[PDB]
Amino acid sequence: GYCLTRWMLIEAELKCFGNTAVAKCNEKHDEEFCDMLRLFDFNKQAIRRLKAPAQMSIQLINKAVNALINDQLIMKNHLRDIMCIPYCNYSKYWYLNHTSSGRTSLPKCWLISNGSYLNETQFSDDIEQQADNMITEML
Amino acid sequence: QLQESGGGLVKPGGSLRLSCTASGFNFNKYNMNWVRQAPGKGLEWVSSISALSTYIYYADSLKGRFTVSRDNAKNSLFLQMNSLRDDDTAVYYCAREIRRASTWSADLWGRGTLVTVSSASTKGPSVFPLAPGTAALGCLVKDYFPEPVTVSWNSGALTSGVHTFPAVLQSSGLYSLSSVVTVPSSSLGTQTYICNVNHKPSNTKVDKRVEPK
Amino acid sequence: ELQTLELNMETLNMTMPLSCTKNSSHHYIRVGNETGLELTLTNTSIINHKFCNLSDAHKKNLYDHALMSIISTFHLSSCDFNGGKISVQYNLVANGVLQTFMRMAWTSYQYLIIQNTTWEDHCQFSRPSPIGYLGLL
Amino acid sequence: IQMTQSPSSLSASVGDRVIITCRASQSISSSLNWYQQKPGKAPKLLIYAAVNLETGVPSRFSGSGFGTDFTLAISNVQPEDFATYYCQQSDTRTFGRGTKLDVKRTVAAPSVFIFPPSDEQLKSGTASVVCLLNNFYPREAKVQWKVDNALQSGNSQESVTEQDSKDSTYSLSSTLTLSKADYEKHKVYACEVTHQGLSSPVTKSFNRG
Ligand SMILES: *[C@@H]1O[C@H](CO)[C@@H](O[C@@H]2O[C@H](CO)[C@@H](O[C@@H]3O[C@H](CO[C@H]4O[C@H](CO)[C@@H](O)[C@H](O)[C@@H]4O)[C@@H](O)[C@H](O[C@H]4O[C@H](CO)[C@@H](O)[C@H](O)[C@@H]4O)[C@@H]3O)[C@H](O)[C@H]2NC(C)=O)[C@H](O)[C@H]1NC(C)=O
Ligand SMILES: *[C@@H]1O[C@H](CO)[C@@H](O[C@@H]2O[C@H](CO)[C@@H](O[C@@H]3O[C@H](CO)[C@@H](O)[C@H](O[C@H]4O[C@H](CO)[C@@H](O)[C@H](O)[C@@H]4O)[C@@H]3O)[C@H](O)[C@H]2NC(C)=O)[C@H](O)[C@H]1NC(C)=O
Ligand SMILES: *[C@@H]1O[C@H](CO)[C@@H](O[C@@H]2O[C@H](CO)[C@@H](O)[C@H](O)[C@H]2NC(C)=O)[C@H](O)[C@H]1NC(C)=O
Ligand SMILES: *[C@@H]1O[C@H](CO)[C@@H](O[C@@H]2O[C@H](CO)[C@@H](O)[C@H](O)[C@H]2NC(C)=O)[C@H](O)[C@H]1NC(C)=O
Ligand SMILES: *[C@@H]1O[C@H](CO)[C@@H](O[C@@H]2O[C@H](CO)[C@@H](O)[C@H](O)[C@H]2NC(C)=O)[C@H](O)[C@H]1NC(C)=O
Ligand SMILES: *[C@@H]1O[C@H](CO)[C@@H](O)[C@H](O)[C@H]1NC(C)=O
Ligand SMILES: *[C@@H]1O[C@H](CO)[C@@H](O)[C@H](O)[C@H]1NC(C)=O
Ligand SMILES: *[C@@H]1O[C@H](CO)[C@@H](O)[C@H](O)[C@H]1NC(C)=O
Repeated sequence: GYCLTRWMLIEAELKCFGNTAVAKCNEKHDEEFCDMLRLFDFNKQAIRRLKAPAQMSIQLINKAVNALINDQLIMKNHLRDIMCIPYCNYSKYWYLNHTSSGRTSLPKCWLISNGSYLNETQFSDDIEQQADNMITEML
Repeated sequence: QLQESGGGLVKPGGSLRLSCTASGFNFNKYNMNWVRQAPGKGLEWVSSISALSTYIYYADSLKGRFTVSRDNAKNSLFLQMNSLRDDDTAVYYCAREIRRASTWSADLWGRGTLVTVSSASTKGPSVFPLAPGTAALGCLVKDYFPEPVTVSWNSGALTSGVHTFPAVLQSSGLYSLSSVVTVPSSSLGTQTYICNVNHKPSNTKVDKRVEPK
Repeated sequence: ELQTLELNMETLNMTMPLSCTKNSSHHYIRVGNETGLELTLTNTSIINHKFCNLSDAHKKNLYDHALMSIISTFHLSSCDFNGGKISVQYNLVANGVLQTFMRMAWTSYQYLIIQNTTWEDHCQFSRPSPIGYLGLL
Repeated sequence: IQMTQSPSSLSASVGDRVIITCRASQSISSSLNWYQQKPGKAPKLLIYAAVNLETGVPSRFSGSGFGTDFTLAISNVQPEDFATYYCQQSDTRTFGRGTKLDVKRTVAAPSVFIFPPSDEQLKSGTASVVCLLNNFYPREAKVQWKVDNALQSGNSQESVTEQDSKDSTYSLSSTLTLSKADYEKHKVYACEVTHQGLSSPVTKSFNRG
């Protein structure tokens, strides 16, 4: 199970998920979060293997962009922002944890609009839908 | 390394400049800060300056009195202290801060500069004897302004039982200590012992003989 | 139960550029832990000559590729480089430059200035994030 | 943000593990630095980010903690590991009080002496009574001054030395100075000592005109 450390989290120390939840990151291509995981893995591999960089590697990241991230989703978020609809900022992610057991869910990024993180009521319906998903996951 | 200079002695209500010079790294890109230590107390942060002197932070207990500047041509960091009070005597350090793990830390320090504030001048030491199994003869020095005043016994012959307590101040701005030597009574019953006291700032040398009673 | 998590992008300080905003007229892009570019909205002219040489800059070979690759890809999507410094200005074409600048950050101003600076804890509220450069790239 | 340090002092014999704690009012996540200072020397950084070890450090020096509680553990104490330690917040850049460390030995009974003002101090008029104390352990103790049959002067200077490299002992000296008029208007001077290393408190007294 992929885990997140305290150096890549704010106000958190060790908050991490199951492998079966992260398994959705190579099947569905409408998730806003898996791009961050891919960037983190690329960063770890680059700083580990390629040693002693000579003042940054601009071409390496220029070429990894075409291979790791979803440019269509980034352009979709940009178009949504310039057209004044709640969009994504790539910094806040919400999920469910089911504290009784421990099984969790893949986060969906928060909705930002007008420079204010709109509250849980304004998208609460989505919450319920995902809950139904875990209902379908109860069996 | 970092070299620190400018300290000394200043009367209350004056002002002072402290210089700290850097060599061995690119001083241009590094956050710097000034830290303080009082006699017998712990450390105490004083000030912090950024790379291009754009963000400057100060301690709240003294805000509006110290000015921090850096001339990167000479790799120099100056601290101006204004309206010095009686509690502005300490040892000062200049540290090089570093940005790691989204957090600041100082991983290189200097040597230390001494700043003293007192309304007094060098006063002649007062050297007096203290006479009493075993006995402890005392050599009491009173009313001497600058701290360094050397005490010895028979040009270092007395290498056992010698104890020099630290110098402590006075309400008049002067100091005092009492160097003691402990020994059985045979030494005093056979010899008279000599305490040598040397006050370098006042240029005085007293080789006083104890008078056991 | 619902929980929220926020990601610290400064772990990408190497191998990825980072960007964050300070005021509506100032933006910062950062490469490594010592060098970055200032994107400043202003009404003050810094250079006069109307000739930007960029091929000569790369032919100089006394430069840093990482610094000017970003301005190159900004140009793709006047100047003065004498002495090795970096200084680009766009005078006010306006729609494109403002759209690109707003793309980084994700009127009554005459100039936008790109210049070299040393890293400082500049941006106040907006945390660094690499999404802007991934969008421009 | 307050930065309370524990404890005030602690003694460790060679070959032991010790714990030093830092607490704060607010949750500072993980932003705390552990520094060590030698007597008369500029402090040196040990721990940054409360978990990390700096280049050029013994591997036993370990740090841990989060939120409002942080703890530094020293596993194998060595002769060069007796100094003072400071815990510091990095966000607001505030230091602490300090925890001192020294070698531990079995109690040594102090010996107490007292001396009245000499004749020369009567010439000057600053009659000074001195109470001296040798070879006490541990550091904690208590002293009092008495004038005539009984009194409490409350205005005296106290001084203590450092641990020695040969026997690792302390000492203590107390001095009370009074004017000639005050000196001649009393008769009896005495110093009272109570010690953690002493079974019973001791009074040393004398009478003079
Ligand atoms: C810029 O980006 C870099 C890379 O992302 C960040 O540097 C990383 O910072 C983390 C957090 O400290 C480091 O993780 C820890 O590093 C400690 C230092 O040991 C390393 O030292 C050298 C670098 O001088 C490395 O080359 C070497 O391989 C070591 O790994 C380690 O001690 C930590 O391991 C364990 O430490 C304690 C010891 O008690 C344990 O208790 C912990 O549990 C932990 O497991 C840990 O590895 C990481 O190594 C850094 N990487 C690099 C490449 O430097 C910078 O922080 C970032 N800058 C800013 C301002 O954010
Ligand atoms: C940006 O980040 C880079 C790397 O993350 C950083 O460069 C590194 O800086 C550190 C600290 O200045 C260097 O480490 C030192 O290297 C010198 C080389 O001679 C050593 O002598 C040092 O050891 C002494 O200092 C230690 C700490 O004071 C002592 O404990 C020790 O006993 C020695 O006295 C120390 O190892 C490091 O070499 C560089 N480079 C790399 C690749 O790490 C750079 O400074 C950062 N820039 C800014 C502006 O912060
Ligand atoms: C945002 O912050 C910048 C940086 O401080 C401000 O720019 C300053 O503007 C004043 C004029 O009002 C100058 O005197 C300073 O020298 C500028 N600082 C620099 C250049 O570092 C700016 O005014 C702020 N506000 C806006 C809207 O940009
Ligand atoms: C730079 O130029 C713009 C104009 O292009 C200035 O904006 C004008 O400011 C004046 C201030 O008196 C207003 O009356 C105008 O309405 C503004 N707009 C225009 C189109 O003129 C801007 O203020 C200038 N920069 C500075 C720092 O003054
Ligand atoms: C941005 O980079 C340029 C190119 O190196 C810097 O210009 C020179 O930098 C060197 C190195 O510090 C100096 O010795 C020269 O004096 C600089 N040239 C001039 C004309 O001053 C420039 O200083 C960098 N920007 C910053 C803020 O440091
Ligand atoms: C879910 O709750 C458990 C309860 O201890 C906790 O350990 C775990 O970290 C939580 N999950 C996440 C993703 O934070
Ligand atoms: C840029 O700004 C205006 C054009 O609107 C003009 O007055 C000025 O000379 C121009 N300068 C350069 C270098 O293009
Ligand atoms: C560089 O720019 C200057 C601007 O005055 C121009 O005179 C010169 O011809 C240019 N050099 C080239 C294009 O090689």
